[PDB]
Amino acid sequence: GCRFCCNCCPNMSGCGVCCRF
Repeated sequence: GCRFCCNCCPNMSGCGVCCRF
């Protein structure tokens, strides 16, 4: 159960996997 996000950490100019909502 995870979702793609484009603002989790100030070290990636794109999107990553997010599991906290």
